[PDB]
Amino acid sequence: MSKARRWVIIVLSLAVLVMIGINM
Amino acid sequence: IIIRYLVRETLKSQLAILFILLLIFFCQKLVRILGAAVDGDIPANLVLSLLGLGVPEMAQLILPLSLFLGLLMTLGKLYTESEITVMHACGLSKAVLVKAAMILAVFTAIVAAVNVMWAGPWSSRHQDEVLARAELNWRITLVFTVFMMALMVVPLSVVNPRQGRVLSMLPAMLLYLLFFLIQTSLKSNDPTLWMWTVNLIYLALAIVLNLWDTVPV
Amino acid sequence: ATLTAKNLAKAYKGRRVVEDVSLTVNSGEIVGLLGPNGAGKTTTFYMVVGIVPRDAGNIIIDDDDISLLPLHARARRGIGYLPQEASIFRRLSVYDNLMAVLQIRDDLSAEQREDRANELMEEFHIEHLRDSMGQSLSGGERRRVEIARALAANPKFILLDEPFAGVDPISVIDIKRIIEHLRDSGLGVLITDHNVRETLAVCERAYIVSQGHLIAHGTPTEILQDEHVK
Amino acid sequence: ATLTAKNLAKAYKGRRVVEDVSLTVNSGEIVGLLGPNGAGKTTTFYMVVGIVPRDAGNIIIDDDDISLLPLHARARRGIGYLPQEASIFRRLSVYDNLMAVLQIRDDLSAEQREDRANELMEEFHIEHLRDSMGQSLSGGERRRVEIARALAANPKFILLDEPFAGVDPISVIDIKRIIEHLRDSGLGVLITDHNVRETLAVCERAYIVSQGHLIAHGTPTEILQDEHVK
Amino acid sequence: VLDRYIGKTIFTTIMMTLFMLVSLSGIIKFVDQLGAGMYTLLSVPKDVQIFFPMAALLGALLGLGMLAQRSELVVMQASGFTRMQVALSVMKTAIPLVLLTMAIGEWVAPQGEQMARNYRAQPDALSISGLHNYVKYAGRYQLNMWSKIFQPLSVAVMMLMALSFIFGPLRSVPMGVRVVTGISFGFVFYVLDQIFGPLTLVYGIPPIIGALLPSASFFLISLWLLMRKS
Ligand SMILES: CCCCCCCCCCCCCCCCCC(=O)O[C@@H](COC(=O)CCCCCCCCCCCCCCC)COP(=O)(O)OC[C@H](O)CO
Repeated sequence: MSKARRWVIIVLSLAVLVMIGINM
Repeated sequence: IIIRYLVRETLKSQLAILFILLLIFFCQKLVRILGAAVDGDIPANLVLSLLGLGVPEMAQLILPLSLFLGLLMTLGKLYTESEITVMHACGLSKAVLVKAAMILAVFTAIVAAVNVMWAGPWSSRHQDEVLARAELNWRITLVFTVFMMALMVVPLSVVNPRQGRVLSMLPAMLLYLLFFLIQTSLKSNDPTLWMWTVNLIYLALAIVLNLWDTVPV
Repeated sequence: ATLTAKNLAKAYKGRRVVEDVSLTVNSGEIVGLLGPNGAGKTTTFYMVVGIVPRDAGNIIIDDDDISLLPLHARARRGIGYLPQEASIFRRLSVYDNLMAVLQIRDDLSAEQREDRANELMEEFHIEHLRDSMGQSLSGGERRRVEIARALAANPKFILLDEPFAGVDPISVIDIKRIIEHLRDSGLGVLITDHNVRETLAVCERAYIVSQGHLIAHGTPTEILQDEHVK
Repeated sequence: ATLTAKNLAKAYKGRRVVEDVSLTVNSGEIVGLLGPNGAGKTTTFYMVVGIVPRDAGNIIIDDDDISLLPLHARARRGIGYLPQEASIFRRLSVYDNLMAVLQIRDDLSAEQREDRANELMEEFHIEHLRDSMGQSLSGGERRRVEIARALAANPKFILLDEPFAGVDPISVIDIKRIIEHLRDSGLGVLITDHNVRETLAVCERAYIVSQGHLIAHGTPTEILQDEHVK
Repeated sequence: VLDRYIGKTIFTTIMMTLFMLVSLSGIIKFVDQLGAGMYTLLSVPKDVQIFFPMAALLGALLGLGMLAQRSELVVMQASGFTRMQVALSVMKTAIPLVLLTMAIGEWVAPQGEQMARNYRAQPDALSISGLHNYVKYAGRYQLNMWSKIFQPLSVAVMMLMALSFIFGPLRSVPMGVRVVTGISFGFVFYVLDQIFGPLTLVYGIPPIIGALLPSASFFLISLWLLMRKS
């Protein structure tokens, strides 16, 4: 992996995952 | 020639990911004429044009997804066989991939234009009849998406082969889903057209992430 | 026309792999880069053709500091890479396959571009077939075509990555005629391998990598004589 | 004390790759099985073990045709096997990994579950690692435990699969000690590998196939003469 | 014991693929505000009634994949076990799991779900026991009665589905497609339990076994994969 690749797929996925709940 | 090598093959897998996607969204709508007709007062034998000519509710939403994920899947096949890096280690630069992505995007952006203006009221005014400010401005930020995700997916196609293909294409499918879901929450809401910069940030990310190795520090 | 690597290095996670690497090639010599596994053959060889980023050092081609330049530019200067596994274009004609190299060859005019490829199919004995999809080729007949790709971009220094990648030894002497043929046309070639019994027959001077160091500045005759080879 | 697999044939969706192959091994011999890639090296060998099922012929071990019977009772019948890559259980302790096969030894008692554990642990000089995780070994140390979890099944004829497959050649002299040690106790070892000019130093019959045909066999000194083996 | 190893490996992931995935659906329940209300902290096991069996595949095939494509399942294969004996081991560790989802159907989850809507002050699921002889005058509640008796049975079928096509078609594939196939047969339970309830309620003249059919069609598939190829 990388130092950032295991840190983008956490933050950017969390911004996807909270955003589903805005229009749920 | 080498541009013809891509667009005869990504379009050979554009249509294959199209029909498996046009069929997977019938079985989330044909459920809703059986799981909702007994629950929310929708009649029975009107489905033959409700599910039949109801397709521009969904075909305005999957052509930017099928052109995106069609191109992403066929570059994942093209890196992991190391056919990119005998072509990359010849004289042609990264620009052959970017020039090819616009040409295959015209064959979708024409279809996404004819659907959104001419085949829309072919159902919205000749099939919405039964036979048995609130402006939206969402049609321009959906044609502009097609010439935009194809410009940024060609630098996000690396496969780093110690990690698999599906983990490599995770920050592309997940980044498209973030863009293509703000543009519904910012359609129902009321500072409308303030979401045009949201369209412009990921266009600036489409430029920043595309050239990130040609430049010095 | 001479590569000159000087003082190459690589480090990750606080751990170091490469230090004090100063290999060179010349126009007309076959240079090995053999050694044990994981101790820095691949990391040195990917440093010369920069799929991996360089941390320290410089590589030059006739006083042209091309070290920061990625694979976009080293094709324009004389470096031609050849991958390990099957790197042919997949479903496309063999005559059409050589033409895709010859698009960005703009110093050579486009009326011998359909004519040099007619000549270039001759010498590697591939002109038996001219229209064939890349599916229906075998691991020996295809090997004469992947070399023909990077040869068509007119480099100075072809760079091979394990051409002895587990084939039958009657095809070793098939590849050995090709390497002795593309050293005649002024092309220097660096080569890595693990088949060290067959690398030391095609060579003029080799090197070695044992966790960073260089213990093999000289000829294959100095290998059966030297003590620190274990 | 002798297996024989007569008339082995196999097709892949109406396409023959192996057809009418036969070989005889005894107890106390090392028998090679070589050839060109993709022509009957593996597909003959993996059908003796039983990863792929047969299409004809009969695999016989001491007048007992086991051809309908897959791998899930051949190790109980007396055929050992170990893969090409790392196959330590890599989550379990070594002493627990060593008696892992010893639990399915249902003709034995509970105090003998320490007997064939502790005899076989100190046999390969690796008894100083009774408590060790699986991912705490090296390439010249992983292989010595992996052999030890094949004698514990009590087989008659063990079948290796290219052991020296990526080690430096000044380390294959110690693998050949392990091969001779298994050859010392009388259990036959049938190996297949691609580097032909390395396994001929330790072999005794060395069958050679090509295109799904038996071509030449016998002994290594009486096999370097034929025109068909080139 | 290595029967306490496969069972430990499955139970390592079947909690780990659950706690990651329930809390993924826990953090998506910040929709009611659209601030001190722990409504999602209080209705955690209400999802685990239904959000569990699609994790009983993704996780019994995720974690068993890294037990199989590390070249380990074909060692226990070749060291005495049968294909049935490894199938008995996941059922040795399915019975601490079908009982664990049986417990939340009566004791844990509707007790808090009773006070779920009550705590946020400013299919009528009650239990298995209390819902038994609640529907004495039938209907839709008779279906979701009979759906809830052997909804925990589907977890034992699920680990037999996960073990079904790990021996058949899907074994020589990379780890990425084991999640996509491991989720597309898990996503399809949404589009199967939410139609064949109202199918049998409207059209099905056997109105009782309309819920048995989703946990029946994933048993015909499992008996086809391990009884046709070999
Ligand atoms: C609110 C959300 C709106 C947009 C959110 C954007 C968030 C980040 C923007 C997009 C970043 C992900 C795009 C692809 C990531 C990496 C792809 C890539 O080109 O390769 C590397 C690119 O490197 C990175 O992933 C790091 C990029 C950003 C680093 C951290 C983010 C900085 C963002 C600044 C502000 C962020 C504010 C919110 C954060 C989301 C990553 O892998 P690697 O470096 O291990 O291997 C390839 C090698 O680098 C080739 O050169």
